[PDB]
Amino acid sequence: MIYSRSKLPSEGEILIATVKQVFDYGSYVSLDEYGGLQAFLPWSEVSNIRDVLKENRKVIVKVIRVDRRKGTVDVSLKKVTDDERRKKNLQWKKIQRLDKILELVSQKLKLSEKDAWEQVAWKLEAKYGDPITAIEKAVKEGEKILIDAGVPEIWVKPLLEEASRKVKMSGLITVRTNEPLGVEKIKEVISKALENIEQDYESLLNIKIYTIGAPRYRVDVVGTNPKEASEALNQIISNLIKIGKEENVDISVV
Amino acid sequence: SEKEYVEMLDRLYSKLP
Amino acid sequence: QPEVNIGVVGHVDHGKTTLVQAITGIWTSKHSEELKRGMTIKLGYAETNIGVCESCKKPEAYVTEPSCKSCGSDDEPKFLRRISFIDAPGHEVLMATMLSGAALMDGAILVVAANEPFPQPQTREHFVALGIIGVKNLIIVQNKVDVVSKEEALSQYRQIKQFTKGTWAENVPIIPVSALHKINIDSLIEGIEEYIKTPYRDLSQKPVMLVIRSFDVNKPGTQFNELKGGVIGGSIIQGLFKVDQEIKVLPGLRVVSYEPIFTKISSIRFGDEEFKEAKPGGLVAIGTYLDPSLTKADNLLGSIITLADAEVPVLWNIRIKYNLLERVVGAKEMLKVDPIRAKETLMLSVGSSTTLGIVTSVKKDEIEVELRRPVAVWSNNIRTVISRQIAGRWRMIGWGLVEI
RNA sequence: GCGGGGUGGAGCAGCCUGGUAGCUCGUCGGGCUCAUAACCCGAAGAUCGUCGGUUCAAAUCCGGCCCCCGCAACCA
Ligand SMILES: Nc1nc2c(ncn2[C@@H]2O[C@H](COP(=O)(O)OP(=O)(O)NP(=O)(O)O)[C@@H](O)[C@H]2O)c(=O)[nH]1
Ligand code: MET
Ligand SMILES: [Mg+2]
Repeated sequence: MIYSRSKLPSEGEILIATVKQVFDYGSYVSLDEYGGLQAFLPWSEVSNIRDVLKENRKVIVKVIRVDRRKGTVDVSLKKVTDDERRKKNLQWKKIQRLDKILELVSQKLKLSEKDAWEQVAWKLEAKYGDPITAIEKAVKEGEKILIDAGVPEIWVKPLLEEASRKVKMSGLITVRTNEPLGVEKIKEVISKALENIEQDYESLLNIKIYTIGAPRYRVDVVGTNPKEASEALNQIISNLIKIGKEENVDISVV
Repeated sequence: SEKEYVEMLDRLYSKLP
Repeated sequence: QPEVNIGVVGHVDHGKTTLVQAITGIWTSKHSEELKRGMTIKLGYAETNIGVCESCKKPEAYVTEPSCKSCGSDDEPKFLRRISFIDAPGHEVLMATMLSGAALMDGAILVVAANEPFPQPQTREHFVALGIIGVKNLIIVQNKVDVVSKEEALSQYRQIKQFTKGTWAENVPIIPVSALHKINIDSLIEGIEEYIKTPYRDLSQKPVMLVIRSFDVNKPGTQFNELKGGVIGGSIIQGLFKVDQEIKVLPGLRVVSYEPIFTKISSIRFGDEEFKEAKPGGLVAIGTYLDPSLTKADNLLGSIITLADAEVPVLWNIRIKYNLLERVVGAKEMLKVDPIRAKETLMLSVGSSTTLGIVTSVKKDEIEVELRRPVAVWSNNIRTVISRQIAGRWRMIGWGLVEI
């Protein structure tokens, strides 16, 4: 449900709708941004036709005709520039993060998605912005970004909390040694150079060190934020060297 | 000493397919 | 743990490894994929249990699993010993390893092929190597009789019974087999249960052992938390090792000099089963605590392990007393051995090791040799084997005794 | 243990960053040429290893399970 603060879409407008009913001489669609406002789309505006004239695939179109009178609307998918077709295609993934949010907060709060869209999304319209971003600043910054615009402080928290992932990086090292109890010292320098790292270059997901040659090894930092990669990794590889180099065990990046 | 052996040769041959 | 070390010498593709497979079951893998299209390339390894049917008739009475109900009847055959083999290769060029290998043997079995011209190059090369080093407990075996005329295998037995004459080989019996259909193997077990007796070894002696493999157990990917130690494969000859002893490897890693490596016996294993100690006859494997880099592919090949704080010479230059063959039994051609000229490069095979060296002194039977890689000379009794690059490929030409 | 690929019959793009499965051949039909699949035109034909999840929507993103090829190595 994406309730609209208008009755009819402005003519010539572009939006995401969904194919409802395939009939012979066109089909009925439903403008998802206008409370599923059913409208009419004729072949003279289409063009393998079975996968976009599908039962439920959510197409994008431009509003050919709005007859404010009877309250009917006609749209076309020809008349959609492909320069419009992308921009208003990202706007989609945004406007549906939102949908989900209110679609669960309202429910949670046991109210209405109409009162979730009236209240949350229409006043966060005021504060210049795609509301999902006035919440991306909110969840990061604070709930005072929510209260500023006067968003009825009932959703506020249920919003934020109903609002809030891997990358892999690796390296070939070389660890030689001749110590009488070498293996051991390997285990050591690795478990001293892989220390307190979970908090240094902080929260990542998992780190794995293994032998893929006999002196050549691989370290493996996997994480949530790409540019946290070698940050962690390099540090580790450094402290290899150092502690390796401070505990008679030679180590060296390939 | 062949007897022991000649024997052995016998006994294997009699085990063929 | 296995009592004794039996070697399976012989020419190429006569089936040495195959006979080992009919006796133990084990294959030598044939590995490195290369061996899988080629043939045995590292010394193969395998063990087995020999029990006997008391309660019935021999040779068949010679069993392999605690089970007599195979012949006569049930009474669980009595266990005599557990033995081990060393499958060499057969190829004219793997000579340098087979030599090496002999150093661990306590006896052997010469696999001749029943369907190819008796004294074939390597068959001889080996045989004389055997009579040279000292492996006097020999059993010749006529293999591929499952593909011959009942006349052919007897006439070969003749040429054999005639070669085995002037030579040291009195009644070295000859047991024809079929390594392919595992036929007659039990009389082979009876031969090897008679003639290849299990030598006594004073334990009290200095703990001393030869190395011929070594591996990085660690699987591609095991984490550092459980990187299992470096692992040294080889055979003991005198003394006995125990879990948790302090040990060294000679000559050890090099710099150009050569220093000993110390570590603690992390673990002891024979076959797949772990033991707390280890004694001669067999091959062992020793779990260590040293960086497996140090013994990946088979690095410390030709190295030896002894008691830490023990007295053994790491020579660069050595005094050999020596003798020659009159012929080069190992080329298809028997060309007569040229006497040693000084400043000549010769392969000196000492113990398991295989080293190269140059001749500084040429007397009647005492030459002095300068070596690339040091030899740790553990005894005064150090047997050695001497070779020359005759026609591109190296060839066994004579022997002697290390001297200190 | 990581990979690398998996897509009409074939050879493969497409997968990053999700919105009617593309090529080239082959087939088939017809065309054009004096005769040529030489060209012109058309059809057919891949629910894009497998099983599942996310998604309004997936060949594409996500993970278990397979099938070859590179890495490694007989792993006491
Ligand atoms: N018919 C027959 N074929 C045999 C017999 N023994 C071995 N073979 C065949 O000979 C081939 C050689 O086997 P293999 O054991 O590798 O020979 P090898 O002598 O061990 N090779 P290497 O000399 O390098 O150790 C095998 O393919 C096997 O099928 C036998 O008794 N009869
Ligand atoms: C390894 O299994 C060992 N203990 C036996 C000899 S090494 C092949
Ligand atoms: Mg073989």
